[PDB]
Amino acid sequence: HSHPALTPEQKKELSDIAHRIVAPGKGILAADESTGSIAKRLQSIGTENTEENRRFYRQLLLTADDRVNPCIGGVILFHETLYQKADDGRPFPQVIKSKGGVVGIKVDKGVVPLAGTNGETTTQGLDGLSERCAQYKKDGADFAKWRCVLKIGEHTPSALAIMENANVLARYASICQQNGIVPIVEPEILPDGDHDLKRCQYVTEKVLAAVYKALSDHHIYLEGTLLKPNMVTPGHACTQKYSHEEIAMATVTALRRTVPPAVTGVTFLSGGQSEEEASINLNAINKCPLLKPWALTFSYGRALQASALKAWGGKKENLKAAQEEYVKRALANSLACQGKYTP
Amino acid sequence: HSHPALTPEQKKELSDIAHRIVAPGKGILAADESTGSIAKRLQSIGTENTEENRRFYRQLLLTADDRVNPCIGGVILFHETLYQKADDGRPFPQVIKSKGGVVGIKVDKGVVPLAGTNGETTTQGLDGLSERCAQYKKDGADFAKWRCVLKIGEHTPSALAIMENANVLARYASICQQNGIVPIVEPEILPDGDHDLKRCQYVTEKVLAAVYKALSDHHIYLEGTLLKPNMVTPGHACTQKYSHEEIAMATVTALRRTVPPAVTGVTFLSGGQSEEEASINLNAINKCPLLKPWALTFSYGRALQASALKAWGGKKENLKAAQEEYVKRALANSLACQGKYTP
Amino acid sequence: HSHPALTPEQKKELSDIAHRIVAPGKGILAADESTGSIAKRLQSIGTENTEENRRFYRQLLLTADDRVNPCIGGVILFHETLYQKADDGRPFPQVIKSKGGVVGIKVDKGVVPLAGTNGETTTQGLDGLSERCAQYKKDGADFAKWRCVLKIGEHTPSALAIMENANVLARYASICQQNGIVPIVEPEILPDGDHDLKRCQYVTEKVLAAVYKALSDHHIYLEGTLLKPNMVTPGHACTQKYSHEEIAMATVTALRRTVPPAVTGVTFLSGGQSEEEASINLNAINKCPLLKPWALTFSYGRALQASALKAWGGKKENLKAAQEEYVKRALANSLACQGKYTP
Amino acid sequence: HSHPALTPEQKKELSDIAHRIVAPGKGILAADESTGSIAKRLQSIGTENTEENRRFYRQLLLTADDRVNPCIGGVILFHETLYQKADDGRPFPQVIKSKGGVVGIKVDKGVVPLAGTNGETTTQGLDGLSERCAQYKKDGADFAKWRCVLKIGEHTPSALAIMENANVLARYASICQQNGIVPIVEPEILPDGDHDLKRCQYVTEKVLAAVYKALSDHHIYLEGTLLKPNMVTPGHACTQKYSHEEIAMATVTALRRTVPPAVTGVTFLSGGQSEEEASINLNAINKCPLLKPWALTFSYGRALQASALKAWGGKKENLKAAQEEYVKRALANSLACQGKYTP
Repeated sequence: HSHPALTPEQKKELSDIAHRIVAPGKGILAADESTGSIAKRLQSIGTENTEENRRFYRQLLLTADDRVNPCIGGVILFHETLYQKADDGRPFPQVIKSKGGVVGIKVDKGVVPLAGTNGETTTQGLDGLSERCAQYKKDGADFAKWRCVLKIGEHTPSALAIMENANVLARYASICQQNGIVPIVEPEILPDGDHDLKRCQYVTEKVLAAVYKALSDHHIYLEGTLLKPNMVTPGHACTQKYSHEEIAMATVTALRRTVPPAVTGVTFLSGGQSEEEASINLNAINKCPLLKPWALTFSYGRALQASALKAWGGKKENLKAAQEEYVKRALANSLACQGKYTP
Repeated sequence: HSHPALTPEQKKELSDIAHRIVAPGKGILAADESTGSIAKRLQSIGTENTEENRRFYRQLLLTADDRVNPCIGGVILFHETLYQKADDGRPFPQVIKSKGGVVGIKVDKGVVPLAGTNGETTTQGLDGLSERCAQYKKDGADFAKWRCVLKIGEHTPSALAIMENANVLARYASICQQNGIVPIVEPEILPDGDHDLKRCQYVTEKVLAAVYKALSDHHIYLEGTLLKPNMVTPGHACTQKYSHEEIAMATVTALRRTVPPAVTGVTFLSGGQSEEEASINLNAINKCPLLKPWALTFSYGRALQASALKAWGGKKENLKAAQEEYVKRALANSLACQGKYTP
Repeated sequence: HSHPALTPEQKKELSDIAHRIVAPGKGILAADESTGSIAKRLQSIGTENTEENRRFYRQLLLTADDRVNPCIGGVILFHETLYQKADDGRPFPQVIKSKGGVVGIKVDKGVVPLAGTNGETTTQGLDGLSERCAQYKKDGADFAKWRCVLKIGEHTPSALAIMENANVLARYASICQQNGIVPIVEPEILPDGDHDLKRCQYVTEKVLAAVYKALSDHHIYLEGTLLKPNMVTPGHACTQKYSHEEIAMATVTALRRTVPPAVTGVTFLSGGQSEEEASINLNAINKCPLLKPWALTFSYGRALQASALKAWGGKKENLKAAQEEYVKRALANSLACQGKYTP
Repeated sequence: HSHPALTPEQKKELSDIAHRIVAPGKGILAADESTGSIAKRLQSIGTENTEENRRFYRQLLLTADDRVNPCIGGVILFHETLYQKADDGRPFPQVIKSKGGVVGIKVDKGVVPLAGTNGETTTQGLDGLSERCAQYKKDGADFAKWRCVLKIGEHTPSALAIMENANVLARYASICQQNGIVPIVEPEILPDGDHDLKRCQYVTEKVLAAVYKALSDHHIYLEGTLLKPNMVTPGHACTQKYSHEEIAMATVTALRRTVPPAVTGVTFLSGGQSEEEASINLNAINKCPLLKPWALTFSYGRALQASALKAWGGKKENLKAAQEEYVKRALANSLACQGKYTP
């Protein structure tokens, strides 16, 4: 029997949000970095990690020149950041919504080991997620992010890791759509190790097949979701070399064999790639001569903000300089998601 | 680990065949009717069922005017028919290949009850299927057909029926592609009963999701397959009425949520629909204002040959008349699969 | 490949605890009632719900006469209760361990709706469960309890409910055994509704089969677990009547077809049964003339403490009287789990 | 909903047969050797392979001294052998049933490669199996045998091999029980390769868990089945040495963690073990100090008939001598399945 998880109105608002985020030329900035990660990078830049340095840096990103308006379609925020105000006095959610962004938030609590496997983990944080999503929805967040991690290895990813992570993703997405928030499904496959494209493509296809079977079992409405996979690339330790067109063909091919066309958009990870290489690979993807029935765009945490971070140095007078670097990357990646970018 | 089921050459020949069959404007004639079914219909027309009446009728279909050449892309044959010759002396496989058709064959042995369920069946015939497919491949058959049946009911289709039929389909397709034959996956859902569109769409989505998960588990190469589903329609006993545009929207919607874009083409069943209604529904499908990343075309056993059969009457002098009727329908459905048909 | 989830020492301590709890003649008292439930029952008795009334009542149960020592093998506690002291000054964990009980605790956070189903729920609380189990392990708790709920209905339990609850149970048990705590798997099937034994037995077998497949997938060590199912009984609204021997035969039969013999013990729920009927059914179970390769015993929250509660009345001078009632039931159920009980 | 696969009468006849076969002290002789295998062994003995040599050899086995009556509970026959008569004139089915055996038959058609895996195979022969089982049932065969093969390897057995073979086994068993024939489920795991006990035990547990989940999904009646696994042993190429008590403990342990107690009996393979070693291992199994809730007995093709074969030499005057050897082994293994055997 069918007991519809969503009424037509709910479905309509979900699909509307999802189309706003990936609307042509637009992509997602990931500011979601937790105090641990942003602690690492603020230590890299040689500045102390304090609430004020974090807030100021995220002003540097969020307050950037209007030239980024037809670029950033959504901004993923960490919890704390939703409740911080810009020094002008506006809360960051209103700063973002004002210039046309959509607010996301990172709802997962991190990774937990799976016992009996080899270094494999699952993801955490389904408790109280519905009340949290209701609260974030009241606070202006229109989409959510959840990150599950899979590593290619000797005998890994195991069937248990794939099954379990797919199930948690689908359960997460169910809750989010019940509360009116577009889930972004992120089954990241770590580049670590030495493996050729063919194996990353094989594993990627298996993972995405399991993910969409799990989303079917949980009655997820696909027009109200986004997919956030990793580009198909060889491992860091792989000696063989691959042209960008081979990486593009492997990625698009892996997507066409799994992701059903109803999915609204596909927002790729940078995944430790070079800041410039990310936009080149994304461009090559959007130039692939196959039929891609969804929006292929970017969600870049590091690949957008690396140069801005290094150029800021933790000194406020560098502000303008820093932001300019950021703007550059944004524009570039915008061109990238349209296939019109050239270096 | 990956142990490729198919070498690049095998993949290339499979994708080439699959693109030939569904090439724009083209569809499939299903002549596959077994001696039992064709016995029923030859009794309906009031003629005795003999090898000669069958062979002659299939001449009536296969020898038809050249106006059907840019219409029929493939012809599904029953076993016996492959080994029958036209009275001109050419074997039917050469008659078909000569004017540009691709030869298929029906490889399943029929349905068997599943114990413990309510009237649910599975499909039979995986034994010796590889040797049979090698033989048919030598005899000119480039694609195969397998029919599995699912009925919507009170508590049916059960999880067991869906799982089992999906598994048998995937196993069938694996064998066929190993032998160089394009499998056509046919998970028919019977219209019998009274149920609104919404339930036929729900069930259809569940079935297709299970089918493509099973095809992923068995390492099937999707660019070398075709899908043959049934249009999403209310049951025969359903009192509520639906416009053709609603049926089209339900069908395309059910497909976009499941079938990945790599699948080459989708060839619909007529499924007991009226001879004219089939082409109207197919037209409305091809006019749907969504993005359909695959060829949507027809495989019609009855909806092509009904008028030709009735007009033939079992009298040889009626031959021309009969064939003309057939040609009409073919042309119509050709227009239908391009969206340009009007009644 | 195999990467053992547990070292031989860990396996040994788990199996030792599990054998202590179900050791012959012994069963479990469930004190785990949350402030909401115990709020209901303290309102039933006509006393205000306060931390002191709760603590005193649980003294009434835990401090009872030594005649219950070769009866209660374990005591399931709610969180708060672990940290409460008896007025003698001993913490309840030491009160229990002193007279030979094993301390359990209720680790689940309750039920959450599954969207898209009909009134079906899953269970919550896997977040931070490993740190919590480490803490409880330091505080003397040697086993954990998790309750998942399944209701028999028209088309329910659905495949999604069974799959999801089985997965959460297995994930829970994995974490608990990693921390050195014996999990008690409780897939309760609600008696609500009108259904004959045959359907409760069918559903019970399906659920337990899914549970043990899930425990196999998660690498659970079965000798270190306990099972806590519900007796197979007709629904409350079922008009047909069944002898206690039929209920016993249905229960033992459902267990022999699913639970593998490695499982240490089976501790039944009372499940809203009459206080006396629970021990009669349990007796009839232990008298069944089949081969039962595990300890069949009781975990009774209500069926032990009902008479004690009503006889206490919330008046301290009734203390002795109340405890005596409790002791009675304990002794009875002890006889019940040995098959030697008669009313 | 429940639609019982079997009526109580059917269930009763199935359980009765299954109890007759494994009745205490009794085991199964496997004569099922196909013309290919028996061709190999008749070539080993240096005799031509003809219908008459085969028939005579199977007289040598089936006509043996009455001392084997309280030993052999069932005899598995190949197809041809059912229709062969003893030179006394009695058909072999009546020869066997006369002295108290139960007739089985080998119903599988052999193994087929699974594409995309590494040397992994599935099993064949489900077509027309119901009519065949009806025929064999009319001819006196009361139980059936099906052999599926799994090899331990680097990354094998894969999830696909386990899933597929479990599904085929369950489908086979469903058909057999519908026709009134006790299926014997045989998921053989090949000893080939070098692997320690721990891995053979791990793999064995995974396989048996999948098998019984599949038998639950297909509504199999477990009291009407037998299990025929392989003893848990190191690979042939494994250098480490293991006492017979370690092999026994590993086998019984693997069984207690999977096989539910409802299963009637467990009949082990010899699996290329030495003729004497098989009975020693079986004895050690039946002496294991655990609780084994089912009959543990033998099904030995080679380990019974090796000495008889070699002693027969293909010379008719050796007949008596040959049979005596056979009788010896039978008696020994009878003692073995009671735990009372000593060498």
